[PDB]
Amino acid sequence: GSEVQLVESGGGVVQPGRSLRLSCAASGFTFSYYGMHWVRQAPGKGLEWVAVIWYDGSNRFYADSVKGRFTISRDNSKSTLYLQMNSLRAEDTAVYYCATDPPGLRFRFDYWGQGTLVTVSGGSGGGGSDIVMTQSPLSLPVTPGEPASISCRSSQSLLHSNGYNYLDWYLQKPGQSPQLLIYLGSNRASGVPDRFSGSGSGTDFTLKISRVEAEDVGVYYCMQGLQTPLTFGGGTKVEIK
Amino acid sequence: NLCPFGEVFNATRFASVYAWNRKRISNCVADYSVLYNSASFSTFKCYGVSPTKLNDLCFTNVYADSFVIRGDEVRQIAPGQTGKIADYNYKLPDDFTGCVIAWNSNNLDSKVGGNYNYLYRLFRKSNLKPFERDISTEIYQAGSTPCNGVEGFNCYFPLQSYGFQPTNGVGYQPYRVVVLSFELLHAPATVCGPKKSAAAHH
Ligand SMILES: *[C@@H]1O[C@H](CO)[C@@H](O)[C@H](O)[C@H]1NC(C)=O
Ligand SMILES: [Ca+2]
Repeated sequence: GSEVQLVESGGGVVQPGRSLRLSCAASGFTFSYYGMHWVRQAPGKGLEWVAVIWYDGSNRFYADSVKGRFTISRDNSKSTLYLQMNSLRAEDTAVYYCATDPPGLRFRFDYWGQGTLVTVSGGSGGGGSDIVMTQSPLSLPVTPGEPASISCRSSQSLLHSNGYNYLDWYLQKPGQSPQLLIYLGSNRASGVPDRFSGSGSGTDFTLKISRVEAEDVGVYYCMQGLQTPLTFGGGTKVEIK
Repeated sequence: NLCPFGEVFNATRFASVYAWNRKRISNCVADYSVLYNSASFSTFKCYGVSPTKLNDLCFTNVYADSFVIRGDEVRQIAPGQTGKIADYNYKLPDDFTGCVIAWNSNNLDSKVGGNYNYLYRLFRKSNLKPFERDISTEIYQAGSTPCNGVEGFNCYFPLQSYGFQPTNGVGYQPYRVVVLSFELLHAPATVCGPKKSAAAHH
Protein backbone atom coordinates (compact mmCIF):
# COMPACT_ATOMS: atom_id res chain seq x y z
CA GLY A 1 0.00 0.00 0.00
CA SER A 2 2.74 2.46 0.95
CA GLU A 3 4.91 1.38 -2.00
CA VAL A 4 2.46 2.49 -4.69
CA GLN A 5 4.23 5.08 -6.88
CA LEU A 6 2.75 7.16 -9.71
CA VAL A 7 5.12 9.56 -11.46
CA GLU A 8 3.76 11.98 -14.08
CA SER A 9 6.02 13.58 -16.70
CA GLY A 10 5.61 15.46 -19.96
CA GLY A 11 4.35 18.74 -18.55
CA GLY A 12 5.73 22.02 -19.78
CA VAL A 13 4.95 25.44 -21.23
CA VAL A 14 3.33 25.25 -24.68
CA GLN A 15 1.53 27.59 -27.07
CA PRO A 16 -2.24 27.39 -27.62
CA GLY A 17 -3.08 24.86 -30.33
CA ARG A 18 0.00 22.72 -29.78
CA SER A 19 0.09 19.11 -28.63
CA LEU A 20 1.55 17.52 -25.51
CA ARG A 21 1.77 13.93 -24.33
CA LEU A 22 1.65 13.19 -20.61
CA SER A 23 3.10 10.02 -19.13
CA CYS A 24 2.53 8.36 -15.76
CA ALA A 25 4.93 5.58 -14.76
CA ALA A 26 3.33 3.30 -12.16
CA SER A 27 5.16 0.89 -9.88
CA GLY A 28 4.37 -1.11 -6.76
CA PHE A 29 1.08 -2.75 -7.75
CA THR A 30 -0.45 -4.88 -10.48
CA PHE A 31 -1.04 -2.04 -12.92
CA SER A 32 -3.14 -4.13 -15.33
CA TYR A 33 -5.92 -4.72 -12.68
CA TYR A 34 -6.66 -1.02 -12.12
CA GLY A 35 -8.63 1.50 -14.08
CA MET A 36 -6.66 4.72 -14.51
CA HIS A 37 -7.75 8.36 -14.34
CA TRP A 38 -6.42 11.79 -15.15
CA VAL A 39 -7.55 14.58 -12.79
CA ARG A 40 -6.49 18.17 -13.13
CA GLN A 41 -6.34 21.30 -10.98
CA ALA A 42 -6.04 24.76 -12.50
CA PRO A 43 -3.84 26.95 -10.26
CA GLY A 44 -5.75 28.04 -7.18
CA LYS A 45 -8.87 26.05 -8.19
CA GLY A 46 -10.53 22.77 -7.26
CA LEU A 47 -10.20 19.33 -8.79
CA GLU A 48 -11.72 18.45 -12.16
CA TRP A 49 -11.93 14.94 -13.60
CA VAL A 50 -10.55 14.51 -17.14
CA ALA A 51 -10.64 10.91 -18.43
CA VAL A 52 -10.75 7.25 -17.39
CA ILE A 53 -9.49 4.09 -19.09
CA TRP A 54 -10.54 0.56 -18.14
CA TYR A 55 -7.93 -1.80 -16.69
CA ASP A 56 -7.66 -3.59 -20.07
CA GLY A 57 -7.86 -0.63 -22.47
CA SER A 58 -11.30 -1.62 -23.72
CA ASN A 59 -13.26 1.40 -22.51
CA ARG A 60 -12.68 5.16 -22.11
CA PHE A 61 -14.69 8.18 -20.98
CA TYR A 62 -13.86 11.86 -21.18
CA ALA A 63 -15.10 15.04 -19.60
CA ASP A 64 -17.01 17.18 -22.10
CA SER A 65 -14.49 20.04 -22.04
CA VAL A 66 -11.77 17.68 -23.34
CA LYS A 67 -13.94 15.48 -25.58
CA GLY A 68 -12.19 14.91 -28.89
CA ARG A 69 -9.09 16.94 -28.09
CA PHE A 70 -7.64 14.51 -25.51
CA THR A 71 -7.00 10.79 -25.79
CA ILE A 72 -6.27 8.48 -22.86
CA SER A 73 -4.37 5.25 -23.48
CA ARG A 74 -2.20 2.80 -21.60
CA ASP A 75 0.60 0.27 -22.10
CA ASN A 76 0.07 -2.47 -19.56
CA SER A 77 3.41 -4.11 -20.46
CA LYS A 78 5.19 -0.87 -19.54
CA SER A 79 2.81 -0.12 -16.63
CA THR A 80 2.44 3.39 -18.08
CA LEU A 81 -0.56 5.68 -18.51
CA TYR A 82 -0.68 8.34 -21.21
CA LEU A 83 -2.61 11.50 -21.98
CA GLN A 84 -2.33 12.83 -25.55
CA MET A 85 -3.53 16.45 -25.41
CA ASN A 86 -4.32 18.15 -28.73
CA SER A 87 -5.46 21.67 -29.62
CA LEU A 88 -4.40 23.00 -26.23
CA ARG A 89 -6.34 26.02 -24.94
CA ALA A 90 -5.54 28.43 -22.14
CA GLU A 91 -8.27 26.88 -19.91
CA ASP A 92 -6.35 23.57 -20.17
CA THR A 93 -3.60 25.04 -17.94
CA ALA A 94 -3.45 22.89 -14.81
CA VAL A 95 -1.54 20.35 -12.79
CA TYR A 96 -2.38 16.88 -14.14
CA TYR A 97 -2.53 13.94 -11.70
CA CYS A 98 -2.92 10.30 -12.55
CA ALA A 99 -4.92 8.17 -10.13
CA THR A 100 -5.70 4.49 -9.72
CA ASP A 101 -9.16 2.93 -9.55
CA PRO A 102 -9.49 -0.54 -7.90
CA PRO A 103 -11.53 -3.38 -9.43
CA GLY A 104 -15.29 -3.20 -8.96
CA LEU A 105 -17.68 -0.85 -7.20
CA ARG A 106 -17.56 1.79 -9.96
CA PHE A 107 -15.29 4.80 -9.60
CA ARG A 108 -12.67 5.69 -6.96
CA PHE A 109 -9.30 7.53 -6.93
CA ASP A 110 -7.42 5.53 -4.34
CA TYR A 111 -3.78 6.43 -5.17
CA TRP A 112 -2.61 9.73 -6.66
CA GLY A 113 0.56 10.80 -8.39
CA GLN A 114 2.56 13.99 -8.02
CA GLY A 115 1.25 15.96 -10.99
CA THR A 116 2.93 17.58 -13.94
CA LEU A 117 2.24 21.26 -14.48
CA VAL A 118 0.93 22.14 -17.95
CA THR A 119 1.01 25.84 -18.85
CA VAL A 120 -0.76 27.02 -22.00
CA SER A 121 0.60 30.56 -22.21
CA GLY A 122 -19.33 22.30 -10.68
CA GLY A 123 -21.91 22.65 -13.46
CA SER A 124 -24.50 20.15 -14.70
CA GLY A 125 -23.44 20.40 -18.37
CA GLY A 126 -25.38 21.30 -21.50
CA GLY A 127 -28.20 18.83 -20.83
CA GLY A 128 -28.33 19.21 -17.06
CA SER A 129 -27.78 15.53 -16.15
CA ASP A 130 -24.27 15.87 -14.69
CA ILE A 131 -24.30 15.40 -10.92
CA VAL A 132 -23.50 18.65 -9.08
CA MET A 133 -21.74 18.41 -5.69
CA THR A 134 -22.17 21.26 -3.19
CA GLN A 135 -20.07 21.46 -0.02
CA SER A 136 -20.53 23.49 3.15
CA PRO A 137 -18.93 25.56 4.47
CA LEU A 138 -16.37 27.18 2.16
CA SER A 139 -13.84 27.59 5.00
CA LEU A 140 -13.90 26.13 8.50
CA PRO A 141 -11.50 27.66 11.04
CA VAL A 142 -10.86 25.05 13.75
CA THR A 143 -9.12 25.03 17.16
CA PRO A 144 -6.84 22.01 17.74
CA GLY A 145 -8.48 19.19 19.67
CA GLU A 146 -12.10 20.32 19.07
CA PRO A 147 -14.42 18.51 16.62
CA ALA A 148 -15.17 19.46 13.05
CA SER A 149 -17.90 18.55 10.62
CA ILE A 150 -18.41 19.46 6.97
CA SER A 151 -21.26 18.58 4.66
CA CYS A 152 -21.83 17.65 1.04
CA ARG A 153 -25.12 17.43 -0.82
CA SER A 154 -25.47 16.07 -4.34
CA SER A 155 -27.97 17.00 -7.03
CA GLN A 156 -28.78 13.27 -7.49
CA SER A 157 -29.06 10.27 -5.18
CA LEU A 158 -25.76 8.40 -4.91
CA LEU A 159 -27.51 5.44 -3.25
CA HIS A 160 -27.84 2.39 -5.52
CA SER A 161 -29.99 -0.73 -5.28
CA ASN A 162 -26.70 -2.36 -4.21
CA GLY A 163 -27.12 -0.60 -0.93
CA TYR A 164 -23.91 1.30 -1.68
CA ASN A 165 -23.47 5.08 -1.59
CA TYR A 166 -20.96 6.05 -4.31
CA LEU A 167 -19.56 9.05 -2.44
CA ASP A 168 -15.89 9.62 -1.54
CA TRP A 169 -14.02 12.28 0.41
CA TYR A 170 -10.53 13.43 -0.68
CA LEU A 171 -8.05 15.46 1.35
CA GLN A 172 -5.47 17.81 -0.16
CA LYS A 173 -2.94 18.91 2.48
CA PRO A 174 -1.32 22.29 1.73
CA GLY A 175 1.16 21.88 -1.10
CA GLN A 176 0.48 18.17 -1.50
CA SER A 177 -1.34 16.07 -4.02
CA PRO A 178 -4.82 14.82 -3.03
CA GLN A 179 -5.40 11.59 -1.14
CA LEU A 180 -8.39 9.32 -0.54
CA LEU A 181 -9.93 9.73 2.94
CA ILE A 182 -13.32 7.93 2.86
CA TYR A 183 -14.72 5.71 0.11
CA LEU A 184 -18.29 4.52 -0.45
CA GLY A 185 -19.72 6.94 2.07
CA SER A 186 -18.33 5.56 5.31
CA ASN A 187 -15.26 3.34 4.80
CA ARG A 188 -11.89 4.65 5.93
CA ALA A 189 -9.00 4.23 3.51
CA SER A 190 -5.88 2.44 4.64
CA GLY A 191 -3.99 4.49 7.22
CA VAL A 192 -6.68 7.14 7.75
CA PRO A 193 -6.82 7.59 11.56
CA ASP A 194 -10.06 6.62 13.29
CA ARG A 195 -10.87 10.22 14.27
CA PHE A 196 -12.17 10.63 10.70
CA SER A 197 -15.58 9.26 9.91
CA GLY A 198 -18.06 9.78 7.07
CA SER A 199 -21.84 9.36 7.25
CA GLY A 200 -24.98 10.06 5.24
CA SER A 201 -26.95 8.52 2.41
CA GLY A 202 -28.71 9.31 -0.83
CA THR A 203 -28.04 13.03 -1.27
CA ASP A 204 -26.79 14.34 2.10
CA PHE A 205 -23.40 13.43 3.47
CA THR A 206 -21.17 14.64 6.28
CA LEU A 207 -17.56 14.15 7.26
CA LYS A 208 -16.62 14.46 10.94
CA ILE A 209 -13.20 14.80 12.60
CA SER A 210 -13.65 13.98 16.28
CA ARG A 211 -10.53 15.92 17.41
CA VAL A 212 -8.77 18.02 14.76
CA GLU A 213 -4.97 17.87 14.68
CA ALA A 214 -2.79 20.40 12.92
CA GLU A 215 -1.81 17.71 10.38
CA ASP A 216 -5.49 17.54 9.30
CA VAL A 217 -5.38 21.00 7.73
CA GLY A 218 -6.13 21.16 4.03
CA VAL A 219 -8.94 21.25 1.50
CA TYR A 220 -11.51 18.46 1.75
CA TYR A 221 -13.40 17.51 -1.42
CA CYS A 222 -16.39 15.28 -1.87
CA MET A 223 -16.82 13.34 -5.10
CA GLN A 224 -19.40 11.04 -6.61
CA GLY A 225 -18.27 7.86 -8.36
CA LEU A 226 -21.72 6.69 -9.40
CA GLN A 227 -21.54 7.69 -13.06
CA THR A 228 -19.56 9.67 -15.59
CA PRO A 229 -18.59 12.47 -15.67
CA LEU A 230 -17.09 12.13 -12.18
CA THR A 231 -17.68 15.39 -10.32
CA PHE A 232 -16.19 17.02 -7.22
CA GLY A 233 -17.50 19.56 -4.78
CA GLY A 234 -16.05 23.02 -4.49
CA GLY A 235 -14.01 22.00 -1.47
CA THR A 236 -13.89 23.10 2.17
CA LYS A 237 -10.77 24.76 3.57
CA VAL A 238 -9.97 23.56 7.09
CA GLU A 239 -7.44 25.79 8.84
CA ILE A 240 -6.27 26.59 12.36
CA LYS A 241 -8.09 29.61 13.86
CA ASN B 1 -48.25 -26.41 -26.00
CA LEU B 2 -45.37 -24.69 -27.81
CA CYS B 3 -42.16 -24.35 -25.87
CA PRO B 4 -41.83 -20.86 -24.35
CA PHE B 5 -38.61 -19.83 -26.09
CA GLY B 6 -39.96 -16.32 -26.63
CA GLU B 7 -39.82 -15.69 -22.90
CA VAL B 8 -36.10 -16.49 -23.04
CA PHE B 9 -34.93 -14.82 -26.26
CA ASN B 10 -37.23 -11.81 -25.98
CA ALA B 11 -36.98 -11.24 -22.22
CA THR B 12 -36.81 -7.50 -21.73
CA ARG B 13 -33.88 -7.79 -19.29
CA PHE B 14 -30.97 -10.22 -19.32
CA ALA B 15 -28.91 -11.50 -16.42
CA SER B 16 -25.34 -10.52 -15.70
CA VAL B 17 -23.03 -13.29 -16.79
CA TYR B 18 -21.64 -14.04 -13.32
CA ALA B 19 -25.29 -14.59 -12.22
CA TRP B 20 -26.47 -16.21 -15.47
CA ASN B 21 -30.14 -17.16 -15.70
CA ARG B 22 -31.38 -20.74 -16.24
CA LYS B 23 -34.84 -21.62 -17.52
CA ARG B 24 -35.84 -25.28 -17.58
CA ILE B 25 -37.93 -26.36 -20.60
CA SER B 26 -40.15 -29.45 -20.39
CA ASN B 27 -43.56 -30.82 -21.47
CA CYS B 28 -43.91 -28.71 -24.60
CA VAL B 29 -43.44 -28.96 -28.36
CA ALA B 30 -40.14 -27.47 -29.57
CA ASP B 31 -39.50 -25.96 -33.03
CA TYR B 32 -35.78 -25.14 -33.15
CA SER B 33 -36.36 -24.28 -36.81
CA VAL B 34 -37.88 -20.86 -36.07
CA LEU B 35 -34.68 -20.02 -34.18
CA TYR B 36 -32.28 -21.54 -36.71
CA ASN B 37 -33.72 -19.69 -39.74
CA SER B 38 -33.90 -16.39 -37.88
CA ALA B 39 -31.11 -14.11 -39.33
CA SER B 40 -31.20 -11.80 -36.31
CA PHE B 41 -28.58 -14.03 -34.67
CA SER B 42 -24.95 -13.30 -35.44
CA THR B 43 -23.97 -16.59 -33.73
CA PHE B 44 -25.78 -19.96 -33.92
CA LYS B 45 -23.15 -22.66 -33.37
CA CYS B 46 -24.23 -26.17 -32.40
CA TYR B 47 -21.91 -28.78 -30.90
CA GLY B 48 -22.51 -32.48 -31.45
CA VAL B 49 -26.02 -32.13 -32.84
CA SER B 50 -27.17 -30.70 -36.16
CA PRO B 51 -29.71 -27.88 -35.70
CA THR B 52 -32.06 -29.28 -38.35
CA LYS B 53 -31.72 -32.80 -36.91
CA LEU B 54 -32.72 -31.18 -33.58
CA ASN B 55 -36.38 -30.96 -34.65
CA ASP B 56 -36.49 -34.75 -35.05
CA LEU B 57 -35.19 -35.63 -31.58
CA CYS B 58 -36.67 -35.96 -28.11
CA PHE B 59 -35.15 -34.92 -24.78
CA THR B 60 -36.06 -35.21 -21.13
CA ASN B 61 -35.22 -31.54 -20.50
CA VAL B 62 -33.92 -28.54 -22.41
CA TYR B 63 -32.08 -25.87 -20.42
CA ALA B 64 -31.95 -22.28 -21.68
CA ASP B 65 -29.08 -20.26 -20.18
CA SER B 66 -29.05 -16.52 -20.85
CA PHE B 67 -26.69 -13.65 -19.99
CA VAL B 68 -24.84 -10.68 -21.50
CA ILE B 69 -21.15 -10.48 -22.38
CA ARG B 70 -19.23 -8.36 -24.84
CA GLY B 71 -18.68 -9.28 -28.50
CA ASP B 72 -15.08 -10.48 -28.35
CA GLU B 73 -15.94 -12.87 -25.50
CA VAL B 74 -18.72 -14.67 -27.38
CA ARG B 75 -16.01 -17.02 -28.69
CA GLN B 76 -15.44 -18.17 -25.09
CA ILE B 77 -18.93 -19.71 -24.86
CA ALA B 78 -17.61 -22.88 -26.51
CA PRO B 79 -16.08 -26.14 -25.27
CA GLY B 80 -12.38 -26.05 -24.47
CA GLN B 81 -12.17 -22.28 -24.09
CA THR B 82 -10.17 -20.34 -21.53
CA GLY B 83 -10.43 -16.70 -20.57
CA LYS B 84 -12.10 -14.60 -17.94
CA ILE B 85 -15.68 -15.59 -18.90
CA ALA B 86 -15.03 -19.31 -19.40
CA ASP B 87 -12.82 -19.58 -16.32
CA TYR B 88 -14.73 -17.44 -13.80
CA ASN B 89 -18.27 -16.88 -15.09
CA TYR B 90 -19.88 -19.44 -17.41
CA LYS B 91 -18.20 -22.73 -18.33
CA LEU B 92 -19.31 -25.20 -21.00
CA PRO B 93 -18.17 -28.82 -20.70
CA ASP B 94 -15.84 -30.42 -23.22
CA ASP B 95 -18.57 -32.96 -24.15
CA PHE B 96 -21.12 -30.18 -24.71
CA THR B 97 -24.25 -31.32 -26.58
CA GLY B 98 -26.12 -28.16 -27.50
CA CYS B 99 -26.23 -24.76 -29.13
CA VAL B 100 -24.80 -21.30 -28.43
CA ILE B 101 -26.95 -18.45 -29.79
CA ALA B 102 -25.79 -14.83 -29.61
CA TRP B 103 -26.80 -11.46 -31.05
CA ASN B 104 -25.75 -7.84 -30.75
CA SER B 105 -27.70 -5.73 -28.25
CA ASN B 106 -25.93 -2.35 -28.34
CA ASN B 107 -29.31 -0.65 -28.92
CA LEU B 108 -30.72 -2.10 -25.66
CA ASP B 109 -27.79 -2.60 -23.32
CA SER B 110 -25.52 0.45 -23.91
CA LYS B 111 -26.17 3.97 -22.76
CA VAL B 112 -24.38 7.29 -23.10
CA GLY B 113 -22.04 7.62 -20.15
CA GLY B 114 -21.94 3.83 -19.84
CA ASN B 115 -24.20 1.07 -18.56
CA TYR B 116 -22.86 -0.20 -15.25
CA ASN B 117 -25.59 -2.73 -14.53
CA TYR B 118 -23.96 -5.67 -16.33
CA LEU B 119 -21.20 -7.30 -14.26
CA TYR B 120 -18.69 -10.14 -14.71
CA ARG B 121 -16.39 -11.91 -12.25
CA LEU B 122 -12.76 -10.78 -12.61
CA PHE B 123 -11.11 -13.12 -10.05
CA ARG B 124 -11.72 -16.48 -8.45
CA LYS B 125 -9.70 -18.93 -6.38
CA SER B 126 -10.32 -21.60 -9.05
CA ASN B 127 -11.97 -22.07 -12.42
CA LEU B 128 -15.64 -22.97 -12.45
CA LYS B 129 -16.66 -26.54 -13.15
CA PRO B 130 -19.09 -26.82 -16.11
CA PHE B 131 -22.49 -25.18 -15.52
CA GLU B 132 -21.33 -24.06 -12.06
CA ARG B 133 -22.65 -20.61 -11.03
CA ASP B 134 -20.85 -18.40 -8.50
CA ILE B 135 -22.76 -15.38 -7.16
CA SER B 136 -20.64 -14.57 -4.11
CA THR B 137 -19.04 -11.18 -3.39
CA GLU B 138 -16.12 -11.96 -1.08
CA ILE B 139 -13.09 -9.70 -1.30
CA TYR B 140 -10.57 -11.68 -3.35
CA GLN B 141 -7.15 -12.31 -1.82
CA ALA B 142 -4.64 -11.59 -4.59
CA GLY B 143 -1.61 -11.80 -2.27
CA SER B 144 -0.71 -13.50 1.01
CA THR B 145 -2.31 -10.95 3.35
CA PRO B 146 -5.87 -12.04 4.23
CA CYS B 147 -8.66 -9.61 3.33
CA ASN B 148 -11.23 -10.30 6.10
CA GLY B 149 -14.02 -8.58 4.18
CA VAL B 150 -12.14 -5.31 3.61
CA GLU B 151 -10.88 -3.92 0.31
CA GLY B 152 -7.20 -3.04 0.27
CA PHE B 153 -3.84 -3.68 -1.26
CA ASN B 154 -4.14 -7.01 -3.15
CA CYS B 155 -7.72 -7.30 -1.81
CA TYR B 156 -10.22 -6.80 -4.61
CA PHE B 157 -13.94 -6.63 -4.97
CA PRO B 158 -14.41 -9.49 -7.48
CA LEU B 159 -17.25 -8.18 -9.72
CA GLN B 160 -16.65 -5.46 -12.30
CA SER B 161 -18.91 -3.73 -14.79
CA TYR B 162 -18.42 -3.51 -18.55
CA GLY B 163 -19.59 0.11 -18.73
CA PHE B 164 -21.20 -0.52 -22.13
CA GLN B 165 -21.30 2.62 -24.21
CA PRO B 166 -22.92 3.03 -27.66
CA THR B 167 -19.82 4.39 -29.45
CA ASN B 168 -17.66 1.35 -28.53
CA GLY B 169 -16.34 -0.85 -31.31
CA VAL B 170 -18.36 -4.00 -31.93
CA GLY B 171 -15.91 -6.25 -30.12
CA TYR B 172 -16.66 -4.21 -26.99
CA GLN B 173 -20.42 -3.90 -27.48
CA PRO B 174 -22.92 -6.03 -25.53
CA TYR B 175 -24.17 -9.37 -26.88
CA ARG B 176 -27.11 -11.30 -25.50
CA VAL B 177 -26.37 -15.04 -25.47
CA VAL B 178 -28.68 -18.04 -25.11
CA VAL B 179 -27.07 -21.44 -24.53
CA LEU B 180 -29.29 -24.48 -25.17
CA SER B 181 -28.33 -27.80 -23.63
CA PHE B 182 -30.21 -31.06 -24.14
CA GLU B 183 -30.72 -33.71 -21.47
CA LEU B 184 -31.43 -37.34 -22.27
CA LEU B 185 -32.10 -39.14 -18.98
CA HIS B 186 -33.23 -42.69 -18.28
CA ALA B 187 -36.70 -41.12 -17.80
CA PRO B 188 -39.31 -40.49 -20.53
CA ALA B 189 -38.76 -37.75 -23.10
CA THR B 190 -41.17 -34.82 -22.86
CA VAL B 191 -39.60 -32.31 -25.30
CA CYS B 192 -40.20 -33.44 -28.89
CA GLY B 193 -40.22 -31.67 -32.25
CA PRO B 194 -43.15 -30.28 -34.22
CA LYS B 195 -43.85 -33.46 -36.26
CA LYS B 196 -45.06 -35.32 -33.11
CA SER B 197 -48.72 -34.53 -32.54
CA ALA B 198 -51.46 -36.03 -30.35
CA ALA B 199 -54.35 -34.43 -32.28
CA ALA B 200 -56.20 -36.17 -35.15
CA HIS B 201 -55.51 -34.88 -38.69
CA HIS B 202 -57.96 -35.09 -41.60
C1 LIG C 1 -39.26 -12.85 -30.35
O1 LIG C 1 -39.45 -11.59 -31.12
C2 LIG C 1 -40.32 -11.53 -32.27
C3 LIG C 1 -41.71 -11.19 -31.78
O2 LIG C 1 -41.73 -9.93 -31.13
C4 LIG C 1 -40.28 -12.77 -33.19
O3 LIG C 1 -39.49 -12.45 -34.33
C5 LIG C 1 -39.71 -14.01 -32.51
O4 LIG C 1 -40.24 -15.18 -33.10
C6 LIG C 1 -40.03 -13.98 -31.02
N1 LIG C 1 -39.78 -15.28 -30.41
C7 LIG C 1 -38.58 -15.88 -30.34
C8 LIG C 1 -38.57 -17.24 -29.71
O5 LIG C 1 -37.55 -15.35 -30.76
CA1 LIG D 1 -13.52 0.65 -9.17
